[PDB]
Amino acid sequence: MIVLFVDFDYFYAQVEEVLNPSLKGKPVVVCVFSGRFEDSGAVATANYEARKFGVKAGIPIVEAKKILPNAVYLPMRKEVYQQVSSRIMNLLREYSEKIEIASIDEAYLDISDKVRDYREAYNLGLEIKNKILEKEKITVTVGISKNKVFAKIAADMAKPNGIKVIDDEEVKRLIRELDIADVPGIGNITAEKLKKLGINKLVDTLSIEFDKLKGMIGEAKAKYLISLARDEYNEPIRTRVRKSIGRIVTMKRNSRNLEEIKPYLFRAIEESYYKLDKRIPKAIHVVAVTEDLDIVSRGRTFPHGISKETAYSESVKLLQKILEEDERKIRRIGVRFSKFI
DNA sequence: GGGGGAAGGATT
DNA sequence: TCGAACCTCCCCC
Ligand SMILES: Nc1nc2c(ncn2[C@H]2CC[C@@H](COP(=O)(O)OP(=O)(O)OP(=O)(O)O)O2)c(=O)[nH]1
Ligand SMILES: [Ca+2]
Ligand SMILES: [Mg+2]
Ligand SMILES: [Mg+2]
Ligand SMILES: [Mg+2]
Repeated sequence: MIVLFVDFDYFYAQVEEVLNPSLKGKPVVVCVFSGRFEDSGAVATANYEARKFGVKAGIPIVEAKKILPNAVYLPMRKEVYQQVSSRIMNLLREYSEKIEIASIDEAYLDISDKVRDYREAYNLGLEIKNKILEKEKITVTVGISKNKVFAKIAADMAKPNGIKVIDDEEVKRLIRELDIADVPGIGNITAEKLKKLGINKLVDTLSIEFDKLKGMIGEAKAKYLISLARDEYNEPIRTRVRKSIGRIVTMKRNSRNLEEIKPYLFRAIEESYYKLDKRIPKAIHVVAVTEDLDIVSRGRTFPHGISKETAYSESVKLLQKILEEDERKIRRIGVRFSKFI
């Protein structure tokens, strides 16, 4: 199987560049402003000029300003990036009917039936990169290998504006040499649990007792890591369908007062319903983020589709339930809809 | 013993 | 310090 993975470079910042070319060369920082104090919020993403100095996704806007006070700070315009993303995914469908759109800026293509070897795959990669640069003026990084996981790892190694092939021999080498923390799906918490069991490379999972591994990271992740270490990772490129849509907002101040939280909850429902564009959900979950950033949630599944009015009344009942069963103050409140018809 | 669904956790 | 979207206790057969 030959997999071709496409990851758009610094997507949100790059789209703003394409819409305002004078931004080119300048550190551009796309932010999510919450509405809680002057410059409260986080950096969603930044281009390379900004990342060179430490400004990256996740840090508070206030800290980014201390590092680069003269960078260009722009508010997130997700809807614009989503439209530009949908046009690039439509361009990728031309290269394969087996395509997996993993997020707004990532897609895997199974190109086994389009190329014979990695030399032909590498050329197809240049061709896709040229086609996207030509049509939308967006640079992307291409990763190629024998499965989705190594294709992504290749793209992580080659970004930005790159193209890399990790052949069978390199896959075998990485299984021995790659820090296991760089394997997709292994975040800080799992990486630390694995540094504790001694595991630091994929090959180390083959020699540890399975129940010891399973007991620490769970059955699916143990099986996943082992399958990769055995060079037996088999996951087909599958068409992905949006399974849930929702919106969670931060309130001006933390609260437990139902009538005070209500307008935020209702706005989240309004925004969520606009986004559902023709999908009718059968399940709704009210999601609260407590003052100490924990996530509490209550939901309900109906045997029928949920009308906006049923979403309004059921959400209050679910919010009341959250207030009843949890004593902490709520900071963020929202809703999530799923189980579409 | 193990489906299957609700809620919490981890990841990106 | 923001925020959108697969895996890990209990009812029930
Ligand atoms: N709002 C928000 N978005 C994030 C954060 N981290 C990443 N993102 C955005 C950037 C695009 C998208 C995909 O994220 P990935 O972590 O795969 O990173 P990436 O591909 O390097 O992102 P980019 O294209 O911006 O570099 O999610 C974050 O902390 N907050
Ligand atoms: Ca990207
Ligand atoms: Mg990405
Ligand atoms: Mg990037
Ligand atoms: Mg990691």
